[PDB]
Amino acid sequence: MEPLLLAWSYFRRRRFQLCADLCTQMLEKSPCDQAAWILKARALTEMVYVDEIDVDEEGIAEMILDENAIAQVPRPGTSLKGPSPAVRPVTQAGRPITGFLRPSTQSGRPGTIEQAIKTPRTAYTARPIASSSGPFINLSRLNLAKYAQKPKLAKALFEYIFHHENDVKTALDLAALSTEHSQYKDWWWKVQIGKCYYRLGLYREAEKQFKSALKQQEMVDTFLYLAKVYISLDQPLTALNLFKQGLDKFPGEVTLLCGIARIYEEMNNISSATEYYKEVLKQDNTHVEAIACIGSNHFYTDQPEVALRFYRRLLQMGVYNCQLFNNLGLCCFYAQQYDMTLTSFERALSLAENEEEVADVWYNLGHVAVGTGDTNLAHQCFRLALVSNNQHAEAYNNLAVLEMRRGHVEQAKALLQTASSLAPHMYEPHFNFATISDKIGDLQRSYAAAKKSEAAFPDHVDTQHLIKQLEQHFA
Amino acid sequence: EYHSVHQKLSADMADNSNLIRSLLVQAEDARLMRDMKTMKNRYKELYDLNKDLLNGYKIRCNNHTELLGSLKAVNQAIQRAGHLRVGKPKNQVITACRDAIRSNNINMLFRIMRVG
Repeated sequence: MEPLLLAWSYFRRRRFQLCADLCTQMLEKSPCDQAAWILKARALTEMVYVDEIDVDEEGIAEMILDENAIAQVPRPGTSLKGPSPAVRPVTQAGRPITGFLRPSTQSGRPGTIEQAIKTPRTAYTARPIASSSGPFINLSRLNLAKYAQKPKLAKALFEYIFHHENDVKTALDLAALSTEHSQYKDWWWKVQIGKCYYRLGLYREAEKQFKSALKQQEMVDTFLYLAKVYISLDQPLTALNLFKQGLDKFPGEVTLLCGIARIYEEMNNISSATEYYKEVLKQDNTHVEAIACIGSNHFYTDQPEVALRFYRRLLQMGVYNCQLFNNLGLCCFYAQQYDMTLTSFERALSLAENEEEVADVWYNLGHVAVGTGDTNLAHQCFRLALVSNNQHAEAYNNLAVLEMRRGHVEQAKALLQTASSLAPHMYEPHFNFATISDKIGDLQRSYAAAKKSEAAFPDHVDTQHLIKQLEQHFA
Repeated sequence: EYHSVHQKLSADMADNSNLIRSLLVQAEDARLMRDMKTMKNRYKELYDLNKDLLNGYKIRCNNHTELLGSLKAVNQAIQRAGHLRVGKPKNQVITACRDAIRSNNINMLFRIMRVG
């Protein structure tokens, strides 16, 4: 009823528009009221809040122009920098496609600025890469030396400056004055200064504050923060020891086990990431990350029924996506459940909020069709995948395979050239182009294509026989 | 105050270094498409940022050498206090002053340096 009370109760119920809407009134009515002031600050900063732990873009500049790893060429198995590409689709030379895209995924790194620019913008991150990773209150007007004295105001004000305005320097000024006001005895200000540092670039100066905050009071937050810091310095085996220390503190934490599994998958030894995702399951059993990862791994290691179970679980827990339903369709078809197969693809096509998701669903429908026979339906589905996403290399490759099945060799050659131009990291377009060339002749093009195939999937077999035959023809 | 000034300067220089790496990437991009107006503008901005960062380096280094002088003064003062007493009181006074400075209890530091 009353303004302040109704606004605060709107805040408790996570409205975040009404709260501010009543405080703006209550502030116009009285220029001297700090309760509604910091309440509107909280509402504004929480309409946009996103926890700093899972925000690890890094970007193109950090990837090359910033060197922090001590060892330049460390032993294979101690640095971050399964099914073969003949079964599991790939994204780079290696790095098979993963389940559960998270905005911290790097999934390989480019070598030079030119390569990173001249590639698709979303081939090394979940979002397109960036070079660098009225108003309620004007930051240049308030004296942070006076709000630092009042911690009740200072905490919400720092959260506002950091997560709403993204002013790391003024946030760090406020946090420094606040920490010196608390005589360096509250772990929260230490963690916040460490976050300011970590997104300023100073990792060691942030690891110092995170360690000093762990000494004050163990919290899952500081453990994950140190994990991020250590992963940024390219030190997996330090992060794993720190995670096992945290699990010694918190015996069954799910985020710590999930971080261990993420590190094991970045190092690409799935035989332990599955164990740790299974521990996460034994703890949560609704975890979307572990369920999706174990489901994908179960699907690609020729066990599609277990993957269908793992994805029906996510269906049972109210998850309603385009990805989930296309996955259910692939699993139902390949696990030989032909009644619930195509309705899942229909729900997928219904739920797709993009033009690339629609293209992927049409690609998978073409796979279903070509598994059924009737190559014309798959032809149409691949052409629609192209019509939806012009830069869809798998559709080009499959449509060229079907074209050469029909007989049109030049169409297949052009389409395979387009596919291999869009995705060089794939091996199928190169191998097919080399095969058709060798079939007609042109052993130079066959060599230039089979060598790129071997560069893409270096443990292939038919590529090796092709290269042997070619090098034999050259003498 | 030396600590605080160094912290603020390091923050600012980290900001400008991130800016400079972004501008390096942007200039390489503009040069890969032979767009010379934007490339030259990136190079001008890089020149200006390097000038500002060199000024910042000079002032930080200066404050940092002053900070080293102050730290050596403090440590040598603790040592001069301890060195005035023979035997077991020496390390007693040394550790007492170290604990009185880690807790910023300056008055206790001078109390233990005077009689303790």
